[PDB]
This record gives sequence, C-alpha cells and structure tokens, in this order.
Amino acid sequence: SKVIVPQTVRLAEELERQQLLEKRKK
Amino acid sequence: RTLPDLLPLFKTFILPLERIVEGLNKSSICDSKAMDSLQMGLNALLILRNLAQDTDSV
Repeated sequence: SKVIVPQTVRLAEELERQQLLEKRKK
Repeated sequence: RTLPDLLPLFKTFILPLERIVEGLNKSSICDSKAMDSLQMGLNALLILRNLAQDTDSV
C-alpha cells in the first residue's frame, strides 16, 4: 500500500511555504 | 541501505525488460524462456517499487 505523505515531501512543503510566507512578510 | 549490492541484481533482471518492452510492438513472446525473463523482470520491478515506498531505499 502506498504511503500517501512521505516525510521528505512534507518537510519540503512546510519549508517552502514558510520561506514564501517570510518573503511576503518582507 | 542495510543490504548494499542488492540493487545491482535487480538491475540485471530489469534491463532486459527494457529490451523486451522495446520489442513489444509485435508478437515476440513465442518461447518460454522469453516469458520467464519477462516475468522475472516484472517481479524485480514490483520488488523495487515496494522498497521505494521507504525513505532509505528511495
């Protein structure tokens, strides 16, 4: 059975979203 | 990871699958050795996918 949410995928998503939010804060 | 040199064997079973699939646009599985090689390739591919469902293996 497929793993729907891998660890690295979730980590990269969170990191990119936080980076873009910080960019918008600027 | 814990068992290195495991992937080379699967690759040895998987690349002839590439050749077969290229030759798959016509009736070319006439013999039983061809069918056996094809089935070994499919089994190795499924094993690789099941392992790729993990972080270290992928």
